[PDB]
Amino acid sequence: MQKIALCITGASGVIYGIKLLQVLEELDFSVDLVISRNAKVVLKEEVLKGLKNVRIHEENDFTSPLASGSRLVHYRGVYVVPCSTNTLSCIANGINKNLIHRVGEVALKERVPLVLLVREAPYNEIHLENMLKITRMGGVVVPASPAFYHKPQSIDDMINFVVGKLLDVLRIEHNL
Amino acid sequence: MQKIALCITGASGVIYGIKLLQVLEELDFSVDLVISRNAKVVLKEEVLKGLKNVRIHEENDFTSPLASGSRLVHYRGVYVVPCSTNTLSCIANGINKNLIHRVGEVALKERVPLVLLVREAPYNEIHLENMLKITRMGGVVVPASPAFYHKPQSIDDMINFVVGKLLDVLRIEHNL
Repeated sequence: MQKIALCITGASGVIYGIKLLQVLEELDFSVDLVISRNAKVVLKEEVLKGLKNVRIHEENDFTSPLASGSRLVHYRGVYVVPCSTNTLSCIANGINKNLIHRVGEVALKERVPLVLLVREAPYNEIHLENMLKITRMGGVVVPASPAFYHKPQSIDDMINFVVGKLLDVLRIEHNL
Repeated sequence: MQKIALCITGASGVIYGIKLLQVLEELDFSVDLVISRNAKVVLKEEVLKGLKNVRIHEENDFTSPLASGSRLVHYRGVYVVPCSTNTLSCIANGINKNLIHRVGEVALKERVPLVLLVREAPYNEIHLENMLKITRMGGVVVPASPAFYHKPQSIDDMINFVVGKLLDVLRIEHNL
């Protein structure tokens, strides 16, 4: 089973990251998870898990294997779901305030697939240019914009849509 | 009561445009509506209205008052909800295949507020640059990315969120 890196930042829509995490486990992926403090509060205002093969890394722990290119090059990809506008900026500018930012920088320099789920509205020029820079650098930017193709009925149907889009980015087969 | 221009293009999420239309009427706005053929099919695969003060214009009718700057300068703003990637491109490049594109060009040259609701995923560089050009030109780009701040329960709660964001762009008071 391959390795996947998943970072969850403090932005509205932390649920997308939870759902993505659950699916990766179900599909038998060894997940290395990074959860920001900002993300912890959000999932509440918006822990005990029976999930398998998940290794958690402290958002402040730069000794983490994920912070080493030599280690990261063996992963199938890196997800930052959801990716706050702040994290988007930090990665686009190479400013590293936490492990998550570092992992983005490592993915970029090691050319490891990097996927971001942005959830903001409206967009200002900075948001657009940061996403453009990520994109031009090989990264993939996915806005949390569910569609109505499949005639969704619940919020759950829209979450799965976005999660399915994220998995398709890395060609991971699924049934959502 | 002021005038509002609303264009609905063929893109997944035509529902956002329907909801926005209903709210504008309820808030007592004289709405000039343009509906693409592409949009008609979509709302089905995804007419008889008891709505008041709505004047409909043919997507191909360039004689429409909306195609005249002298007329458009008196509107509070122009909505293109939802705005397909094609329409986004046409307006950003000044290519006019239909009335809707023309109205975007008129709004831009007459500096009439222009608001677009984009629904696409993932974004490629073209999508980003088109949105950036619209933005730099004074237009406002709103991605159809509902948030979970208000703890939504139904798809309806997410539609209202996005619709509320669109109204806030033009400072129109509402209770959604």
